[PDB]
Amino acid sequence: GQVLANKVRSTPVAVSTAREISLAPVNKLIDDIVKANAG
Amino acid sequence: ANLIGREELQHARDAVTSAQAQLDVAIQQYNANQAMILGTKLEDQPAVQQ
Repeated sequence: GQVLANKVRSTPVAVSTAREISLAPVNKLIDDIVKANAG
Repeated sequence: ANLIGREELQHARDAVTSAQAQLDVAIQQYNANQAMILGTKLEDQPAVQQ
């Protein structure tokens, strides 16, 4: 007998990472803008 | 040559120093005002572009 599942797992199912954006280029743009207006 | 009191020299020197300080205040005020322009044309100013 084992009719109802009774176990857990610490691993996800169906992970999707695309559509996660990296913010480096916008940070470079922000630094460029801040440097231009300080003199 | 010791033909005037020393308090007269002290006052004159202090006057020169005080005038210098006042000029510094004025110059820094003007510089503060110029921080909002940065020598750009009228259409390049942020408010107009917004």
